[PDB]
Amino acid sequence: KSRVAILKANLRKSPVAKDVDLEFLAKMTNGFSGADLTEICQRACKLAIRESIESEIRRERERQTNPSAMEVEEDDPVPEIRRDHFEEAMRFARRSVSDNDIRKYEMFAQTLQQSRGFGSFRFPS
Amino acid sequence: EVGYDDIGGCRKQLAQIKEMVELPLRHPALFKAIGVKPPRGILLYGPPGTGKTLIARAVANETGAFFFLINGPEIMSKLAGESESNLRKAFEEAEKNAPAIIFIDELDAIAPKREKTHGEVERRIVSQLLTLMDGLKQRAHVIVMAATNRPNSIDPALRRFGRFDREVDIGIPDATGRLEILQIHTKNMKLADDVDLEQVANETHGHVGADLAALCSEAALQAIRKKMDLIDLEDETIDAEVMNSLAVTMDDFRWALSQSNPSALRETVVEVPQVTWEDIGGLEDVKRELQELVQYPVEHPDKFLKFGMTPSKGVLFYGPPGCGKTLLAKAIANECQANFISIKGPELLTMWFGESEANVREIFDKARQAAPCVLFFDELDSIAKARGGNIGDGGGAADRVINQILTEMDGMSTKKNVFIIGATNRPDIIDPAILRPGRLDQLIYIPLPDEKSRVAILKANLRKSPVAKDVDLEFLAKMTNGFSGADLTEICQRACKLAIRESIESEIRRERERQTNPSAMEVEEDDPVPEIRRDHFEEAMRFARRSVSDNDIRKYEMFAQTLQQSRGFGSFRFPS
Amino acid sequence: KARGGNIGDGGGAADRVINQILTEMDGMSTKKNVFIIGATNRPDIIDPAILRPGRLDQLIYIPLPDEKSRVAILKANLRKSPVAKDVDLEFLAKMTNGFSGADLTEICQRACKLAIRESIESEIRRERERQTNPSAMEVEEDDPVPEIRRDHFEEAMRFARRSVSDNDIRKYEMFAQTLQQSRGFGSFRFPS
Ligand SMILES: Cc1cc(OCc2nnc(SC3CCCC3)n2-c2cccnc2)ccc1-c1ccc(S(C)(=O)=O)cc1
Ligand SMILES: Cc1cc(OCc2nnc(SC3CCCC3)n2-c2cccnc2)ccc1-c1ccc(S(C)(=O)=O)cc1
Ligand SMILES: Nc1ncnc2c1ncn2[C@@H]1O[C@H](COP(=O)(O)OP(=O)(O)O)[C@@H](O)[C@H]1O
Repeated sequence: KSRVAILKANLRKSPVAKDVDLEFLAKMTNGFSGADLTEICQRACKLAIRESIESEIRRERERQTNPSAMEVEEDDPVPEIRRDHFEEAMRFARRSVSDNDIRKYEMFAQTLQQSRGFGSFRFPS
Repeated sequence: EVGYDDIGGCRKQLAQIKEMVELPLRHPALFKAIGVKPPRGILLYGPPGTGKTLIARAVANETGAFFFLINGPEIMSKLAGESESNLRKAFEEAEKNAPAIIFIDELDAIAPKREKTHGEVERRIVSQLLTLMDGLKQRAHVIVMAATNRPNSIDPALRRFGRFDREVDIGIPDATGRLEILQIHTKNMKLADDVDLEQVANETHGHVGADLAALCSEAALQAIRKKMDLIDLEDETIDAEVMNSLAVTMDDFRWALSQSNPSALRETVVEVPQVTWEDIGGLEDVKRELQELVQYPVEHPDKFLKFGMTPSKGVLFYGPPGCGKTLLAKAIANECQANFISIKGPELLTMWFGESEANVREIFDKARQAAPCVLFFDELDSIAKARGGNIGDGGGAADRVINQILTEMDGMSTKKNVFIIGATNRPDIIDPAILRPGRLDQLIYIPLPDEKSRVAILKANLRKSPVAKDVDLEFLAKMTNGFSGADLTEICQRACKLAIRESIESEIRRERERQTNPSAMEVEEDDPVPEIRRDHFEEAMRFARRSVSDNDIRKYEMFAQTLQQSRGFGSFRFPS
Repeated sequence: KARGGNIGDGGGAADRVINQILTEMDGMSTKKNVFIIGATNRPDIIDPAILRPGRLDQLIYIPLPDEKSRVAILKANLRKSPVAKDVDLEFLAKMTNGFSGADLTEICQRACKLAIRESIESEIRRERERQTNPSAMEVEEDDPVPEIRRDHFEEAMRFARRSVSDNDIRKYEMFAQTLQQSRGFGSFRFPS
């Protein structure tokens, strides 16, 4: 749930198509940190931007050769981050936090734990 | 009388003996007009109780040769100075009934001298037996077959040319042969319909033909004790119909198997593995490479000979633990239908601690005899780990056991059939000499199973267990991002354990109800949990764990790219 | 431990005896009846091969006895000895915050020893008393200490000690959480 919330927060500004199931992406990210999810979202946005710039440019380059040649239709080749962009991003998905240093954090949390044997403590009735 | 039907086990050395002995015996007149030397002596060796004497008797009966049995201790028990007369008379009598077969059971008693050769009279017996055996004037067709537990137990001069020039290792029967032995030993007891002899055969690993007969007899005796004793109606001869009314049930066989104590479980097993490529879900590049290296030289030896290329006879699997290297080796052996010998790490460690590396010579000889074979050295890095790995001993990577293995491999390749497969979870510490040409040079990396591979592994682990169709396996495999084969097996085992505990607890409570509140009409609702459900798998996965950390996978990736094909030839083009 | 534990020998954890045990276990399971149980106070130094599947894989952690467990241990140790009903055992078990089973056994043994010494000394003096001053009528009052009393247990507990320090319990807790079932699957649900 925290991963889903982080993904939603990162992608709020970016225009994301409703077809992309963000919950599936969050659940597939087994142990990604918030930084890793932000990196994946940034990579997806970068992929979308590169595709949009290349497609619009290559269309304009061909169109500019003949003056007024093709129709004046106002096409948006990529108007939202698509699913393929999210697969493109996940291909480079990385686990920043190794399980050994998570082991160390849980170790320090255990050492900070309130010892043992006082759970059943009860005042005499 | 006894024949090939009586000889069970289908161990495929009886066929070799047949091919050996028909023409010398089945067509004796043929050798009279053709100048050829037949097999003067055949040494059948193997664990006791494997039917060597039975095999010899069956061959003698099926070929018509006069069978003569010279019991080892029968002559040895005779008085000194007249036992030699017994041996000489036995050979003369066998000579008279040409063609004849002389079987020397327990040959390791008449000529046990391994150059130690204690005593005086036994030296006379061994020398006179040598004179007789070498004294066969190639006239008539007497074939001398002898039985011995191991080839090295008998006097070496008996192993020399013309005395016993060819040896056959009958060996322990396998599951298929154990089943056939059970069938032959269970043919007049009117076996019950419930008992199939297949489950017993699979659970009968470690038994020999004598062990199988003893287990069958024990099951029959349990059946006789359970019934027909309560009635206590007995006479001089039990009625045939009354005794036939009983049927040996599966429970009796199960108890007998529990009370078996097989007479040589420790003996090494030479068996065609039953594992198949289906058990491993993937490794297509690895599967094809293994198929090439092993299968191609034999399936198409002519094409290998045409290009003048000698195929590599060694492959070293490296990868994280639990990924299926042993299973892959078994599968490759199964595809080629070649015998599989597995030398696990404990055996190597025992040879190293005991400073007894001559066992490597014995292991290689055994692999050579059972050709085609896939000699697999599982977890070959065990000795290096035992000596260290980070600092280790002051010396280098060389050790006694690996050196002996290298010597045997260098002296190998002559056989053209034995194929060495090595598996190691620590490629960094493995001795470099192991990877030199002529050794296990073809390094194959086994990576963690993929999603599809994980699905296949889960299916293979859960094939026997009753799994409800509701529980989706593809979802579980995909969910496990980096679980190893061992981890998936642990998850499946834990799910099965949870299901078993729940079923036991539930039926136990349900039985209390019947006992606490006796119902007027008995109507069992069957099993409350007949198959493994989604909740069992969810609880089991709750405890799922990744045994293999990503750092050790990183080290394996390093070594893999430590076998890097350069970085400047990728575009090599010939000048044209 | 004999080979070390902190630095040890230059070689790894493998040794002759453990290797033979592993070989026998690998060649075992055929019997279907023998069950191998292993106990170790130093799980960190145990050979990892011992824990591989087909070996002693099921690791079970035995923690220090709880208050109820401590009461049961005290009762078992004192079942044979004559213990006066006055001495409350639940209070003693609860008082022992972290005593091990061995520590409780030592406390019980010390209390019994104190009672035995007191009884011996007392009856010995009482015998002097008849020998020194022969009484006209013999009337033995029986045993001056027939059962273990509160004072004996208080004196014994005065010497009670905790054999097991909290640092070694911390190491065992570390290993226990070193067999940690991950941290991402706790909510695994099938798709439905
Ligand atoms: C023709 C040939 C066959 C061979 O052996 C084939 C073989 N048979 N059973 C087996 S074993 C069994 C199979 C499954 C499990 C193991 N093999 C075998 C050989 C190598 C690797 N794997 C198997 C060797 C070497 C040669 C040759 C190559 C070049 C030349 S020239 C002078 O340059 O023109 C002369 C000779
Ligand atoms: C049925 C079975 C019983 C067994 O053995 C039971 C047993 N008897 N005495 C003992 S020992 C004694 C008990 C107290 C002290 C020790 N045991 C035993 C076995 C294991 C662990 N603890 C005890 C093994 C294995 C199996 C089977 C499981 C699956 C399949 S299939 C092809 O997948 O359908 C085939 C066979
Ligand atoms: N494959 C088999 N088929 C039928 N009987 C067998 C088989 N294997 C072993 N036996 C039993 O083994 C018994 C004695 O073993 P034997 O043939 O003398 O071998 P060995 O001399 O090595 O001990 C025989 O009485 C026979 O019943």
